[PDB]
Amino acid sequence: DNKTCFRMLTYISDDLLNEIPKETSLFQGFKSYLPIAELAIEGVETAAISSSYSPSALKSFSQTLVNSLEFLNIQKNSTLSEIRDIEVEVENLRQKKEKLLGKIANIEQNQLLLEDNLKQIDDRLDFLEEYG
Amino acid sequence: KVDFWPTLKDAYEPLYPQQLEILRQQVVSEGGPTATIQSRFNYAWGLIKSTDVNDERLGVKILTDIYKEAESRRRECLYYLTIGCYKLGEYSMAKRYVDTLFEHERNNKQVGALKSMVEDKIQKETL
Repeated sequence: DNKTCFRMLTYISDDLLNEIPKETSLFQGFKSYLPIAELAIEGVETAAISSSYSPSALKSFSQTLVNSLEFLNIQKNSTLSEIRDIEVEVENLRQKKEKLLGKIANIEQNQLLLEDNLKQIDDRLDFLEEYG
Repeated sequence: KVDFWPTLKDAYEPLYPQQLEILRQQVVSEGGPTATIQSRFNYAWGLIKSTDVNDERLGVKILTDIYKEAESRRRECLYYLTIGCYKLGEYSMAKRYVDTLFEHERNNKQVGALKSMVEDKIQKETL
């Protein structure tokens, strides 16, 4: 059952039926990211003795830069994705707004009928009280 | 030179607890429930990637939250959820998900590999 409680939280149904129809992947994001997370020994890398003279470690440093440069680009559009995700939320939500605002008009006039339709029977009440 | 889609074997080797923690610390700082989809996932992944049942369970939970929140990312998520459920051994759920993923990108080699591999475990525990 403890195995059934957890089946219950993480259940999801109508959603599955509405999954929206280069793309940098969530996973790719995770990959480029863990190396750069191991900067933890020391997203800005090192820069000081950039001026000294090996041909080869100079390049192995160039690597660190370029695989950090790929990570920032990866991190950049993942953020940039998140932007569109909440950009669509603004749209779906904004139209959910006026649909609902349409319903005020729906019942703003439909209340307008009853208030008028009341009026006539407020009115013929005066008229019948032109008599006992 | 690593893919769009993580191999199922990939999902089986964990992280060094240091590394898992790093991912958390990072989600902590972005702000648990307000953290970026990416960093939240990337922690979930690590969780599913772990071999503790409870870690994994969060991993799925994390992922199902992501799925709820980012329509764009939904297509992808079914795949991680499918891994997640399989790893966790809620196999049917994994068939459920992977079957969904299967329609959208049917021809994907891994979507296939995963569907197929989910199914065996389905029949073989029907023995």
